Amino acid sequence: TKSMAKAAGVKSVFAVGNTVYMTSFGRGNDAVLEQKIVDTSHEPLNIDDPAYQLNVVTMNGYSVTGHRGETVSAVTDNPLRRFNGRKPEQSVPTDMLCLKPTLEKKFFGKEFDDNIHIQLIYNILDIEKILAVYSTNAIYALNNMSADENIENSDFFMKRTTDETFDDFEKKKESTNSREKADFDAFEKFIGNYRLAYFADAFYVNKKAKNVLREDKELYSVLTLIGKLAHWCVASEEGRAEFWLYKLDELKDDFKNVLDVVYNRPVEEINNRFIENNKVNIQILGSVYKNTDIAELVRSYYEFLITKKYKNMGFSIKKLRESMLEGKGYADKEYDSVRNKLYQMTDFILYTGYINEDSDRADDLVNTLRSSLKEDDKTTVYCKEADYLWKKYRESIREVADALDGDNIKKLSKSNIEIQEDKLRKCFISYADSVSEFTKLIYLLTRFLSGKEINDLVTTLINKFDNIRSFLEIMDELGLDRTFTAEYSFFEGSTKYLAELVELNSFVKSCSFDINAKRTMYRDALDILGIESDKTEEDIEKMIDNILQIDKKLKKNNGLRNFIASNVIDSNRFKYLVRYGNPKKIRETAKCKPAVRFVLNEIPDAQIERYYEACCPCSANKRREKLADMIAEIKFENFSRTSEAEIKRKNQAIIRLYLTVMYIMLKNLVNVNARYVIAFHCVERDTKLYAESGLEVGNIEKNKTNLTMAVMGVKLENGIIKTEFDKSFAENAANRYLRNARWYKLILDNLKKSERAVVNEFANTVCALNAIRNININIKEIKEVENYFALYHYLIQKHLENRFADKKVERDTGDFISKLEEHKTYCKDFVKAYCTPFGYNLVRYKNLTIDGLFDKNYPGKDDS
RNA sequence: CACCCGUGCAAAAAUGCAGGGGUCUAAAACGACCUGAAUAUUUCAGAUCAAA
RNA sequence: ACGUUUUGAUCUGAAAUAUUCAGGUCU
Ligand SMILES: [Mg+2]
Repeated sequence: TKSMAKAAGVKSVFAVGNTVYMTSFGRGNDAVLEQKIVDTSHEPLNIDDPAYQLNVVTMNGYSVTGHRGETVSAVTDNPLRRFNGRKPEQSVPTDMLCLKPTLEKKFFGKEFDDNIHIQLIYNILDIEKILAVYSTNAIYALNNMSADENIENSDFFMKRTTDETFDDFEKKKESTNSREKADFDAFEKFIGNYRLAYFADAFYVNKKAKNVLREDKELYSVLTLIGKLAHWCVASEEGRAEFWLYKLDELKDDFKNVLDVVYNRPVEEINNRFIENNKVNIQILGSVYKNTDIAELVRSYYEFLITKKYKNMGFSIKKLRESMLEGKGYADKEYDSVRNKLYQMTDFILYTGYINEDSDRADDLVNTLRSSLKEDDKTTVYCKEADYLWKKYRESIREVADALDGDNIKKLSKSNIEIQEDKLRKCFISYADSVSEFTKLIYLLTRFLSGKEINDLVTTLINKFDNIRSFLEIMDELGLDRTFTAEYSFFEGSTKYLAELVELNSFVKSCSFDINAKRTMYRDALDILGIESDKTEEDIEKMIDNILQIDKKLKKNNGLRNFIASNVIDSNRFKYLVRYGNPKKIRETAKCKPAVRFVLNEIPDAQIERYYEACCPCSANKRREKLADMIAEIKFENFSRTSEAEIKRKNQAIIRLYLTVMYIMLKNLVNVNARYVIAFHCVERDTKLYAESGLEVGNIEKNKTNLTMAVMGVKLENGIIKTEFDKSFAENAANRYLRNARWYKLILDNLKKSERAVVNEFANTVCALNAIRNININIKEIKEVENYFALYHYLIQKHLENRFADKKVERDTGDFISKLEEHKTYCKDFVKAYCTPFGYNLVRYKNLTIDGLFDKNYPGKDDS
């Protein structure tokens, strides 16, 4: 649960050399430091405004007392006495991988004698553990635009590298090699693909406006640049290529020129056509003010609208105007085509209220709101304040409202601008020249993934570049060494990368479809749904032609031909699934009932009661299985009369829930796969780390378990392990995880029964995503799925035994395929056998092999 | 309902007590004023669509 | 042949709720 230290105000307890600093929470997540402690003699910094006083300063515990919030007193622990409790009891603590000195020399110049540096090293390593989950399912989406309906095992995107340009990859067209030629033919297949129009914000250039493809010069410049990033988050790539993203200024002329255009077209759409796109709105606001100048009006309207600097004021204007407009004249039925613009002009006029005129009323209001004894005062603090405020603005928003009828907005929208402002151009969100190549690269990463996880990419990169900056204002405040090595100096600019990415968070939206892609989006509807036609592929797009017949002039009374052109093309959930899953594969993925019936457990109770009532004319256990076997056998007509029409209505009303079960299932089986992408990156990362720590590891591309042996001193000698157990190995392991005997023991037990060859397949199964990229074959017999750890591993234990269906395997592994198939669930002992390569890191090894310990949200029970 | 660490206690190898951990995993950070983003419902208005 | 009235769907706009990620404040 809670930790009473950080509830008492102690941020972190740094230890340098002999003394022990101790920090606290600044404004936000920057660190002010409270007091150093040389032993039992504390010198307090930060004299005025203390965050906590210290009571009993022992040799081991630092009992503090804090007065932020309700005043709690907690005891912290001496970092110098860590690992030295029962033995001279004063030393700096190394990290539990016992790789702290190598990590310090590798990023900075030399070793150190603190732990302020190594808490910063584990936040520079950490932006691979949160960028391999958002760069894998952005390359899973691109691998499902092949639509191969087969065993898919290609390697197109991880083959890509920015070591070559386009013009020499162009020379692989007429190439002579039997594998280089196929890759350009794999590229010819991909630029001639029509499903690139799904990602039109990064593949289409605006040139009314008729946007078309990029050149082959630049489509290669996105697929390579998004392909190198996925290959960098899965593997080692010794040399400068390991330091790839940390020097993105080393890219060629092409890749900056594609980052400088994929970033400009949303930032020039929002600046170069701002007054044009708000011309109907600025002219209202000029008419209601008439005393300010319109050049600074569109400045303070721009800070209100999109930049959103000064919009946070501690009181919700979106609730404030509604207590103002409760029961007033603007709740009519006529204003409903106006409330898009009426409610944001009304909101803006209050925003200029609480800046220019009565800004002193706002601080009165915020201080009022922090004294809520109940909630009922809040609905009469605003309504009391709106009772004042409508007396001020009722003439003004009437002048707005009568100027917003059905035809004034037509005649206002046809005027010439002639506003010619340069006070506005100061506060523009800046273009692609004064923003870095990192921000432009993780911009282009957010052009391939959904809106729930743009907001988790470019806010966990707000946080990590702010928890790197805050350490660089402690060890720079304490005079410690800070200069990174010159081949790694990316993070001096983490003060401005925090400033670029906050600017990036202000305007990123989802990757917009284009208009002229209905015809290929409609084709990828009927094979999600299984409405296949017996005619050939070159003779069914004319069906797609004559139903759409362009944007939409669909025929009248055409039945299900134009049902699935009106609703399920323009629906939200379909736009998520066809950018994500394989189109012509995920109907027969949905045919397994117990995988589906699992997935709508964590689909909410208010969600299923919308669809149970849409299909049945009552308990949520048996309500869910009533329509889990309706999503599975969905049925549509091929390409009495009451029953055969009402079964269509119960198949057309489940079509949104079907289309979101196959999204949540087909996503969460690669958020689980990205746990093993992290692990197989953090094994090839620790190979070049432990090999420089004087630990003779050896090769790892032949055998992935070589690190977790060479950490624990065990070796093969004739093809298997004949170095069995005693006590003296556990004291000589090169890791603080493998010190204790039983955790050394059972990893040694599991390592002796895991062959080399099945791990090398499990290597390029989680990295090229082949466990789920052809999921429909691998899921065909489930007896029961209880959690996504089980559903992932049965999908990965079949893919082994699908390939080890002819090859010779030894008896220890060959038990597990029999244990896989005498049941139909996954084999809980086989799942720990090939998960060993990342078994040197014990807490990664336990949390990635037993469900219950796997998931943050779903805690369970250990194995023992 | 994890792993490591420290102190306290019984014991010889581990468990109890309360802790701490950004240097433990994907995972350091109370609470209540908001903001940005999207989830999912409900109500209203609207425009298409299917069927009766 | 041609218009209905309903029902059930999508979507867009507004409001209400709950969840999640992040930072803006404050004690
Ligand atoms: Mg960490």
